[PDB]
Amino acid sequence: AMGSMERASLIQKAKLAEQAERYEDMAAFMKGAVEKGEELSCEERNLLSVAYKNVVGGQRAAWRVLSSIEQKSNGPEVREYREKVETELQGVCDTVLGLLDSHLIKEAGDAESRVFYLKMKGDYYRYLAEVATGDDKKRIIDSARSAYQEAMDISKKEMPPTNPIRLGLALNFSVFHYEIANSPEEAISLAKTTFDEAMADLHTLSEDSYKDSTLIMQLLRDNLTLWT
Amino acid sequence: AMGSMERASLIQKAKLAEQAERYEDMAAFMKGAVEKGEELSCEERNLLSVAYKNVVGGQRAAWRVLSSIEQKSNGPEVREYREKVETELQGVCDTVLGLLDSHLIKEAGDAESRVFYLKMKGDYYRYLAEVATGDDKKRIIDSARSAYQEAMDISKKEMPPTNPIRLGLALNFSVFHYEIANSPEEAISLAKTTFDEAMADLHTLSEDSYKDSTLIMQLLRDNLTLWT
Amino acid sequence: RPSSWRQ
Amino acid sequence: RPSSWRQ
Ligand SMILES: *Cc1ccc(-n2ccnc2-c2ccccc2)cc1O
Ligand SMILES: *Cc1ccc(-n2ccnc2-c2ccccc2)cc1O
Ligand SMILES: *Cc1ccc(-n2ccnc2-c2ccccc2)cc1O
Ligand SMILES: *Cc1ccc(-n2ccnc2-c2ccccc2)cc1O
Ligand SMILES: *Cc1ccc(-n2ccnc2-c2ccccc2)cc1O
Ligand SMILES: *Cc1ccc(-n2ccnc2-c2ccccc2)cc1O
Ligand SMILES: [Mg+2]
Ligand SMILES: [Mg+2]
Repeated sequence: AMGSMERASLIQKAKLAEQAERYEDMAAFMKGAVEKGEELSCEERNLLSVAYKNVVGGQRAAWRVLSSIEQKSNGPEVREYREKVETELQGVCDTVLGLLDSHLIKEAGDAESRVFYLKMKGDYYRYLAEVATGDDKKRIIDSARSAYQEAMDISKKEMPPTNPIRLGLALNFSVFHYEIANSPEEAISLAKTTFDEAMADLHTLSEDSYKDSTLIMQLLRDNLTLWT
Repeated sequence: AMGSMERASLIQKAKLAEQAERYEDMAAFMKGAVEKGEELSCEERNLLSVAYKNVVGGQRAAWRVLSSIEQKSNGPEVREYREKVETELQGVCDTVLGLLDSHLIKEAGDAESRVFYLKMKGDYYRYLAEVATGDDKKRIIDSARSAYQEAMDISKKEMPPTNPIRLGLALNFSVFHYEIANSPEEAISLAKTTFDEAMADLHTLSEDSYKDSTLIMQLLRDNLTLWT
Repeated sequence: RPSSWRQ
Repeated sequence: RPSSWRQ
């Protein structure tokens, strides 16, 4: 859709859409920027992620409302509308997964970009798994697991334990274990080990890096408190 | 778009979309219901109004963010994106105005429905006036004024001074005077007279009707406090 | 801004 | 629900 707009203009419009909380626009602008075929900078990867996370986050919240009504009710309208929302959500996830596969991931060679995209891939398969109920639910779950696992393996080899993307990846993989894979003990173990190894590395950091890392460590702690 | 869905199903889906805060869907469902060609009940008119008010309200908020950035900046991206959002907003207002004109208003014979639709017409012209800057800004303003005025004349003849739609109409016409017509003294006078005449009629009301009326009277008071 | 009608 | 990563 965005083929006639300059890459830099798409990026500037994505930033403006973020300021205006127009996340559907911002996702469309960032999709156009990706389709320009150049690799994304650190800032641009964040813009891409923020846009689609907000879009699918609203879809997930609407799906949960409608699923809650549908389970309480158990005419066809509630099922039909939950299905419509569900199809829209799957379409957004498929779009993001298609961008990662064509061709963000294969061109991402530095640890920071490759772990970022693979965490994205695990997340959007996780959102697919949240609504999956048919023949391929197991394959969807394994696709999320495999993406997260590769990202974990890279982040442990290449990143310090306080690196924000390493922390937030481990956070989301722990949520995957707890909510999707029915493995709460793995979820708890991962959140504990992630927190403790980051805590032991905090002394190496500047004031601003310390703030970035401890913020995500708080989220790990919140989950541990909820789960134990 | 909705021609193949039953009217009752469109209404039920509009209610579900409201619960899910999917207001673009809810507006589309209610537009389909209107295009079925039957008059709308009191509840259905409220569903129509809530949907489009939420849609255009998000557009107005985004337009104000972008207009604020554009005035601060004074490349073409900020202007171009403000124009895109502006065009989308005008399209939503034109759609609502088209529903009122084809054919909600002409079939509305009871005071409650006719004042409801004419207040709607004044509001969506007011939203057009908020972004208007060209040859027709004066005509847009006069179209809002004329709709509000007819609604006022009917509500004064047919409704008690505490009637919620009479109160909220006068509230919005007072905002029209203050923000659009550059007539703050008319705005203040109207809010004062509306409040005082409602206050003198509160003794006639049930507990629940009293709550409905005093809620909107509070909004008139908030504006008076802000304006004086 | 002033308050127009809202729920 | 548990917290996944968010800004
Ligand atoms: C009640 C109902 C019926 C059908 C759909 N639906 C399924 C696939 N496309 C659509 C559609 C959505 C919007 C407008 C026209 C068709 C959705 C739904 O909620
Ligand atoms: C998934 C995700 C996104 C962003 C962060 N994060 C938090 C603080 N800084 C950052 C960051 C900025 C640029 C590039 C990578 C991360 C963490 C996280 O897990
Ligand atoms: C394995 C595990 C589970 C839970 C906690 N936890 C939960 C709530 N508070 C804490 C805690 C607070 C302060 C200091 C240490 C732990 C911790 C933990 O290691
Ligand atoms: C930067 C820019 C340029 C052009 C538009 N625009 C105007 C009319 N239609 C469009 C359009 C929107 C989305 C996709 C393709 C075209 C908007 C805009 O923000
Ligand atoms: C524009 C508008 C919409 C709704 C109300 N309102 C407040 C409390 N009850 C009502 C109402 C319900 C059904 C029909 C008409 C009004 C007031 C108002 O000004
Ligand atoms: C004409 C006019 C202007 C402003 C008020 N007003 C503003 C803030 N508070 C009040 C008020 C509070 C309690 C009782 C009476 C007035 C009132 C007014 O009539
Ligand atoms: Mg590369
Ligand atoms: Mg009639």
